[PDB]
Amino acid sequence: KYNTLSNNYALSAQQLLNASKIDDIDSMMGFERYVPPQYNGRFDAKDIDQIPGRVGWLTNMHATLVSQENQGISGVDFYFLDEEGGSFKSTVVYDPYFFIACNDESRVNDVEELVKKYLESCLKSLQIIRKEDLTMDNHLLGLQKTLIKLSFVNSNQLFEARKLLRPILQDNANNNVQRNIYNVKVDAKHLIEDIREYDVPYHVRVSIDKDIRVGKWYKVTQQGFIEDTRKIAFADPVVMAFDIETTKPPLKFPDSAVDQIMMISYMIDGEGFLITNREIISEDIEDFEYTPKPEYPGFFTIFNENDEVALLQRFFEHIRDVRPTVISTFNGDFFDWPFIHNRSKIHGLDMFDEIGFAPDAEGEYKSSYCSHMDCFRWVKRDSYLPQGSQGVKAVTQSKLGYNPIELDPELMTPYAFEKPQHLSEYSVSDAVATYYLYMKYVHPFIFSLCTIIPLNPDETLRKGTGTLCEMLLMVQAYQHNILLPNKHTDPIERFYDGHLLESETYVGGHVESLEAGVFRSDLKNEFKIDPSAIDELLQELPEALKFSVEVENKSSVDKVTNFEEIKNQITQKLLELKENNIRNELPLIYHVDVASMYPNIMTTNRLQPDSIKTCARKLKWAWRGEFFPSKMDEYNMIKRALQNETFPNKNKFSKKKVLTFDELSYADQVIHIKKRLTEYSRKVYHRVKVSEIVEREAIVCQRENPFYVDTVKSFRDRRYEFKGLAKTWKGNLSKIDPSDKHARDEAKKMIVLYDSLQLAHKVILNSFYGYVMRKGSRWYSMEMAGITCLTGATIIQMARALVERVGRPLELDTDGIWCILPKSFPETYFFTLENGKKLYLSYPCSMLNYRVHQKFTNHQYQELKDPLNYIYETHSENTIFFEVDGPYKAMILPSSKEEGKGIKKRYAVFNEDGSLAELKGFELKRRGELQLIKNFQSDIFKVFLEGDTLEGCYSAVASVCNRWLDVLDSHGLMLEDEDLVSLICENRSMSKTLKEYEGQKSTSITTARRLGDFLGEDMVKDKGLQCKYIISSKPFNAPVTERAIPVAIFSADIPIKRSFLRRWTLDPSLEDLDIRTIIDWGYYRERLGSAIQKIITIPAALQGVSNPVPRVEHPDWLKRKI
DNA sequence: TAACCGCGTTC
DNA sequence: TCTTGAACGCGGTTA
Ligand SMILES: Nc1ncnc2c1ncn2[C@H]1C[C@H](O)[C@@H](COP(=O)(O)OP(=O)(O)OP(=O)(O)O)O1
Ligand SMILES: [Ca+2]
Ligand SMILES: [Ca+2]
Repeated sequence: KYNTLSNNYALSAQQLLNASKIDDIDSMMGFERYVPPQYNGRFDAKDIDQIPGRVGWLTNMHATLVSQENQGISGVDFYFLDEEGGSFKSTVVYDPYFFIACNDESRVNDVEELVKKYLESCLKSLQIIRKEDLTMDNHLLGLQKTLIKLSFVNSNQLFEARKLLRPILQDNANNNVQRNIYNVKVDAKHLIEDIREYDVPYHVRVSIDKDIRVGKWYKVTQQGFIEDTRKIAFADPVVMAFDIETTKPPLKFPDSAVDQIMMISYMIDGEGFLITNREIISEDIEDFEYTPKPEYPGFFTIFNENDEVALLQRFFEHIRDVRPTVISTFNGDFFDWPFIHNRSKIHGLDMFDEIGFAPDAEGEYKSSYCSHMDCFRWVKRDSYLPQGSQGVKAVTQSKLGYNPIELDPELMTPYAFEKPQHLSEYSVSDAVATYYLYMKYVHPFIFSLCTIIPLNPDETLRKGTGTLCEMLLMVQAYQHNILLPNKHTDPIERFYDGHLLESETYVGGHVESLEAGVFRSDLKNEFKIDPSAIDELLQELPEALKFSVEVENKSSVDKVTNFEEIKNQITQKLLELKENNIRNELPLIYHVDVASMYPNIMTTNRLQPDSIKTCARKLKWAWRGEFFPSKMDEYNMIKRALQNETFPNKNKFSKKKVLTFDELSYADQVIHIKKRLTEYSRKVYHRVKVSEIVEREAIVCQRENPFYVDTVKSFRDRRYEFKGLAKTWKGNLSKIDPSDKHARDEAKKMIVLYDSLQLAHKVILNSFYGYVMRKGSRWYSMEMAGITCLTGATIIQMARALVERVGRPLELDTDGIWCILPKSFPETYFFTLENGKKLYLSYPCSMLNYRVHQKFTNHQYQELKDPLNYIYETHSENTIFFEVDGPYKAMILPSSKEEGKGIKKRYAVFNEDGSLAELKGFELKRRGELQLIKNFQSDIFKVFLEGDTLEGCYSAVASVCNRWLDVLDSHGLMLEDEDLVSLICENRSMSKTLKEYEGQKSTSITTARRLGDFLGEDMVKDKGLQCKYIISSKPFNAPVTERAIPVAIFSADIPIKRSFLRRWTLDPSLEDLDIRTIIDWGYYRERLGSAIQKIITIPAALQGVSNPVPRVEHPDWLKRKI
């Protein structure tokens, strides 16, 4: 066992040891390993109650190693809650395996005989299996690839086999030995083509192959787990959510080496607790209540403990008592868990021994028996909030519907002494926000996703949405006996017309800014209808209205009883627009947007990677390349120069110290070529890279195995369910008298939840599109991605061509159009059936959908109708539909400050309600914008509603515009300094650490440097640094990069403040230290200026209005036009 | 100037 | 190791 001459003895011993500690920890938390009783009877699912075993709700799984009870045996532990409120775990053992592919299927026995002997040391078993290969000729006729399936006792032996085979695999494509040159059987090694399914994580392999999912109920029996399809609802796990608050020096981050834990707030199954560190918290806190809304009950019991070690002993003892199987936190992986771990180490406690939590290979904290649900991981991936709204406060407002307690971090340590009850109140607010966010958003979503994705809750919360897509597809391939492709790898080098490409992609979404300014439900607009368009709509009308009834409402025209009246109402309204083209009336503010655009384009056209090759449907995409201007001549020039040079060894642990170019990896060579071809091309030409768009054509086989596209259709439908439930409940709130309140607040709460669930499905669904372009994708197709995008572009431009003939489109982006139609354009109508029921009709929506189905329907969709005889039918598939929302009270579109340009992805929209309907792209939404423009925008957009005329509204908005410019002209204020610095500060997140930006300049890089010089180097040691700065006046003539002054200096001791200010301002004589005298008011004038222009001034000129805010000047390009 | 970058949006 | 995509706005810096 401990023989130091054995391969992998130290790794085997340790991996078995870790399994033994986990078995010991699970046992303490009430997860004994349960072996079901012996039963040698019928192994069927019906009469489940006859078969002995234990019923459980599956709450977790982990890979492990068991001993035979030499090496360990690979298995997965499954963690169950039982029907009598107990818990247990059960182990399934399962040989890890991968495939060998052969080029000669006639000599499979020979390669089998070789590998059996070559892999004696690590191979266990070997077997011939067959699988469908979607790259194989005539696979559609039932022909199968023949594979050698290599099995192992554990995951290490499988990795040992991979290390032994890679030598063989490389010489088979880099060696053809010569010997007798006049000889005009082939060795068995060379028949080895490839290995397949060799990198599937073990626990995924077991979850997929055995069809087990967390979230589902099983009876554990001698023959296997048997899903109890009668068990409905999840079991109720013990859930625990905690927040810690630590001491920290003024202006500095906590450091667990020195800083103490003050308190731990937590909730368990809705009951609140607070532990206090009495060495820091001035007094015993008593049992109090925080219930911010009656559905969020917050009664807390206090444990006043004597010191930090008693606080940690209390936390740990309580966890062992309640035995939680979920523990939830907010950013607990990055802060709370590592802090507790360090304070545990310092006081001589082992956190693993106490509660079985420990850091994993990614530094995240995890246990065997208990999921760690970091709500922040759900906020980043699933909540659909902008990064500016991912804090506790904004998440709580948005999802829970209330303001949680907030406290300046600089007051938190002082307040433990001066205001312990205030701090305890805050701490307990953090626990309450966390517990209820997990219970109402994270818990249902993640545990339900587990029932279809073969991952445990920890991985289902944290894995990329691409990886979630990949897992779903891997189940479908497996269950259809489809062989998995290996992970894709980018070609190290590609050429376009003898030039070396720097980057390849495709043309994506089509987006247009057409008009700027104000549009209102009451303010009138001018139109010029194209008469042609009305004749076409009249020719299309009888088929468009039929289409509406039959396709959009799945009805029949036999049962509609007001068809001709509707047709004539619309027909009369159209005929008037043809005679009276030039009109000036009330505009109707409308939005049309295709439901699930890319997934339905994919679905409609049978788009999937394996389908890209009469089964031929030819679709176009727009390839965009970026390449070096140099020809092949000049490339071979640069290469030859590099071959005369020497290069640092990437291996420190050698006396070599220098490599030749040829000795470098192909990749590292190409990196060196790219560096050189850059600088060369700047000297023989103007530009480092030239782009070029080439339209390409691809074949989409309509017959291929549709496992990929079917998965997308399935997940689309999963999302639609919650989309309709959102609508269903938005309909119920419209039929409720404002007064009820009880029925109002239940509905408003149900709409938030189903919008949240449908939006949580949106990024995963759309990642099925992006997954074909992901690094390491098993199903990579740049063609598929380009086809989806170009088709979307063609569709949205067809829509705009119609709308701009019968109305005025304002802004268009990928699948969406904001426009104004005349008040006298046929709008909303209701059909009547022979059963008294009704059918919605928006003519402006249906006029488009009719044209979409006329022009973008796939008439070549094939489906296998008889799998035994291989009989396909062909049908017509089209699931592409515009949805209409509105009409809306007002929409305001900014304009650029450069000539004949617009702003895309930025606008505001109001209901007749007065309520803000939409706000996009604007700094007030974004993270870390100057708070002035935030608060400005936050205020000015809402006042576009007040006034009677267009000049009237542009001057009512100008009143606020001048009042905001009357804070900034004061070079100061008439309100206090604590609310000045906040109005004037700029946050700006550094995604990385300060050392990794070397050779770059920015307001952030500077603020970080200066913060490190004044408060210590360990202030910039971590990534995600918030750089809270002001920009100085001095040096007067220096780049704005310099003059980034960390606003924290204005909270520093006088002699530190003065010394650093002087050192940065380059002014040794400076005495005046007031914040009002160092601010470059010229910079902030230009930036509130440049906002007021784009939202008020330049739009006014576009809508034939004199500058309604004369304080701000028009640019020269505009003024030389007026 | 023209080209380019980092952040954080809208799709 | 793990890793969805492109298009765009804004304020920056560099040969
Ligand atoms: N996060 C994303 N990842 C990849 N593609 C995306 C993403 N968001 C949007 N897209 C692409 C694919 C979508 O079909 C298209 C239109 O986006 P959008 O209209 O916001 O959503 P959608 O049309 O898919 O759903 P819906 O309109 O029903 O909310 O843009
Ligand atoms: Ca907190
Ligand atoms: Ca859409």
